[PDB]
Amino acid sequence: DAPTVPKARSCPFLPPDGIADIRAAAPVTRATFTSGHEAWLVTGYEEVRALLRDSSFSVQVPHALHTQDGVVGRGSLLWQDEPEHTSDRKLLAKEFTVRRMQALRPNIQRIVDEHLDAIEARGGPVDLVKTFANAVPSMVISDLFGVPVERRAEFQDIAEAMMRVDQDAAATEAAGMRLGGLLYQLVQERRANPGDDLISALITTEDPDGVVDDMFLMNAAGTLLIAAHDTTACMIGLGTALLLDSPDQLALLREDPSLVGNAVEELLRYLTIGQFGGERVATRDVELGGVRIAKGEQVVAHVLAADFDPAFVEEPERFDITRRPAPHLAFGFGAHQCIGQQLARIELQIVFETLFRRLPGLRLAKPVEELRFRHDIVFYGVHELPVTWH
Ligand code: HEM
Repeated sequence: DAPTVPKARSCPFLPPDGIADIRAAAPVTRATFTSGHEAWLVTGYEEVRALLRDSSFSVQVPHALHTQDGVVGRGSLLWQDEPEHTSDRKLLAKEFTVRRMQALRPNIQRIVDEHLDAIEARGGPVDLVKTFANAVPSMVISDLFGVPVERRAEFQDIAEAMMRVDQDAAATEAAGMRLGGLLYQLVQERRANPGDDLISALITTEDPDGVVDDMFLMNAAGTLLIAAHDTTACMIGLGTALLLDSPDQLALLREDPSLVGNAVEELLRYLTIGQFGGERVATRDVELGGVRIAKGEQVVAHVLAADFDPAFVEEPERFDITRRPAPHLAFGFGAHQCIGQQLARIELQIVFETLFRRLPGLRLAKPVEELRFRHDIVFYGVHELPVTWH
């Protein structure tokens, strides 16, 4: 009967003032979480950072936005006990490199431009979620996986159905089984004709050792696609809405287009999508913030609270794209820190730069209070985002 976690905010566009008092008084405390179980709630920036850094806490339940009901071992990272996590991550990171992510900029520009061509070809108003936020990220992954333009239609549909919710338990599993089939065939085809893509590169990676089999490759491909899709789509949808509901910051961006990178980092901090780190368990006794956490006890990082700690940034409640980017914890920290963060940053940069440039006078087609948020314990995004432009 530890107290329930205080609600941080009623809307992602507001400061999370509801968690401030706990963070200030007790940055490591006991709370009861939505499942009805108690765990250590960690909200201070310093302590969340120290928790994520410490391999004494192993992940039991991954970050909520990186998993689907829903899907489908070695190569998945998310659902991986140690020491396989470490070695499988090292294998994947050998080919899914920051270099490979940077190398996708022209692909990302192309994809973003293609989606905006379709949008302005039709006008006006459009739902930015269906036409853009949900569509772009899976097509970037399609390119990462070497999917021919053919070929994209099928990939988009299957990935889309995977995100769909609401779909019933069955419908949900059937979507997962179709994705599984697609990915299995994809792996066979890349074996049959290798290319310059990530899957081809893994098939051919240094593997002493022999862990990279078809199962490993399906697990990695599924994980990256699923992890990249709802996270990035949420950032695009909520980030666009937050900018549109912040005419002060939008004006600063329009006055100084070089702020796009700063704006992406501030949106990441401000929204801290998913709110919590994956639930961890102590594999040994550990002292965190002066508090003894016993082996076997659960620990939940309140990353949103950490990203609003006044010890971390000044006047944290302010949404201010002029800030020099600070090391927020929206991509985590330590061993499980987000492996796709450079890709996410690159995609959001191209997305926001192109959107606001190509659709001058972009604005909400309906007041903000009419937006409908996907919320299930935490916010997953907006259902639709009706927009117009000049
Ligand atoms: C778009 C915004 C994204 C955000 C805000 C985000 C956030 C995070 C966070 C906070 C973690 C750490 C979870 C924890 O320590 O409990 C994480 C891990 C992870 N992320 Fe992301 N992510 C994003 C995009 C992506 C993308 C694009 C990919 C893949 C291309 C991805 C793949 C992963 C994977 C596989 C992990 C687990 C890494 C491991 O367990 O070693 N994420 N992400």
